[PDB]
Amino acid sequence: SFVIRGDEVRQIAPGQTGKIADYNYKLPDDFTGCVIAWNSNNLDSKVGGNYNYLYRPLQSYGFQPTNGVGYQPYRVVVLSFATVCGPKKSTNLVKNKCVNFNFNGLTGTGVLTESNKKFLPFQQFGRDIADTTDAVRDPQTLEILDITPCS
Amino acid sequence: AYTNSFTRGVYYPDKVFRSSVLHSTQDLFLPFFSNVTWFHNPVLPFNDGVYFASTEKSNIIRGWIFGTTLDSKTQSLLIVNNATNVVIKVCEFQFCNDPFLGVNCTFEYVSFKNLREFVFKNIDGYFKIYSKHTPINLVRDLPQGFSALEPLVDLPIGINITRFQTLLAYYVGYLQPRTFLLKYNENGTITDAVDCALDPLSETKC
Ligand SMILES: *[C@@H]1O[C@H](CO)[C@@H](O)[C@H](O)[C@H]1NC(C)=O
Ligand SMILES: *[C@@H]1O[C@H](CO)[C@@H](O)[C@H](O)[C@H]1NC(C)=O
Ligand SMILES: *[C@@H]1O[C@H](CO)[C@@H](O)[C@H](O)[C@H]1NC(C)=O
Ligand SMILES: *[C@@H]1O[C@H](CO)[C@@H](O)[C@H](O)[C@H]1NC(C)=O
Ligand SMILES: *[C@@H]1O[C@H](CO)[C@@H](O)[C@H](O)[C@H]1NC(C)=O
Ligand SMILES: *[C@@H]1O[C@H](CO)[C@@H](O)[C@H](O)[C@H]1NC(C)=O
Repeated sequence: SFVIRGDEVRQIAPGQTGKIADYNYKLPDDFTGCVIAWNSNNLDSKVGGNYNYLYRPLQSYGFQPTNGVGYQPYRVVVLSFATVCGPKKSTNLVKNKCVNFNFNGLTGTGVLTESNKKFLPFQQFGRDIADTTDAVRDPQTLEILDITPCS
Repeated sequence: AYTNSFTRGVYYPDKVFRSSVLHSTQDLFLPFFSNVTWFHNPVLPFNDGVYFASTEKSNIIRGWIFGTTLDSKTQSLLIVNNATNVVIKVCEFQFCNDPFLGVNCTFEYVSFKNLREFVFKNIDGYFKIYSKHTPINLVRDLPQGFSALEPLVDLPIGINITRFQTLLAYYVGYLQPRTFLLKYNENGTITDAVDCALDPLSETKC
């Protein structure tokens, strides 16, 4: 996270050149990630001049709300890219029907019915004698549902 | 000092419910009737997985340290329970010559009369912790019997571990890749086990 001028916002890019990309914040040529920037003229800029931001021996930027769009201060955050995964949206669960279920670790087609099994608290899936899944634990509601294959 | 590890050191290999079935699995387990080192903070290695068993009366042992150098050179695991909450940190800590308890960080989590068994293994950067608590009345050595250790903590540390030490009687075992036949009851717990590399009778049973 850094604060730069509006005209220098384009310098935060792979394979870019300029004062910021040369001496302040240099990006790799094969960098993987996203760059998000937004204007901060009503937050960081001051009427008397906000010289708290310095760039390269170093010079300050005259951030003012009465300046132009290119002279307005911009807050730029670069997210450089396993523990940080994307979110997984869940759907509603319908019982007693032939469905294509998708739980945490396995996918399959079957009929989800209420079970009478007593799973251990650390167990998520059940297995039969012939190494097939017969019951699973719902990841949201602590209940055990039998997986009957469709007719 | 060495004691006899008769039938202990068996944990759940996965999170799969099994009922009324004898399941054969291959994983790292403590050998049956093997020698485990008896202690009353020495430097001990982390070769292939370590079984830890401790007997307590006044909560002497507080935690463990896992790593390679543990001298502020690389990332090392610090799991310390300071009597109210279990604290796990993987920072490059600077440890003393003889660490003890009186009377760059990438992850941080804050949570004889008794026997506490532990299993520590690090496979593919994941630190698997299994544990089981039971009351005992015995002093000389570990009680004879069978019990299963359930998994509680899974740490995606991604840190190489070759040396561990114990922070404060306790026993240290080692895990080797042998096949086991696990007996599952109707309630899904492990009630008996057979070490397939113990004796020809166990081989026949397996
Ligand atoms: C998820 O949140 C719901 C609240 O809508 C709660 O009932 C459920 O137990 C939660 N599940 C887990 C695994 O925390
Ligand atoms: C180690 O175990 C063997 C059995 O394989 C036994 O004969 C030997 O006495 C044990 N050593 C010690 C020091 O207990
Ligand atoms: C245990 O240590 C953690 C930090 O390692 C600290 O936040 C906590 O307050 C400590 N608990 C006690 C009871 O001292
Ligand atoms: C943290 O690691 C960096 C290397 O990325 C090193 O320069 C720094 O000295 C380390 N700091 C500590 C406190 O170990
Ligand atoms: C662990 O050791 C391997 C070499 O076998 C090495 O490639 C890897 O980077 C090491 N991991 C850490 C976290 O140092
Ligand atoms: C399973 O647990 C119940 C208590 O909920 C107990 O009554 C029953 O005997 C147990 N069965 C087995 C085989 O352990």
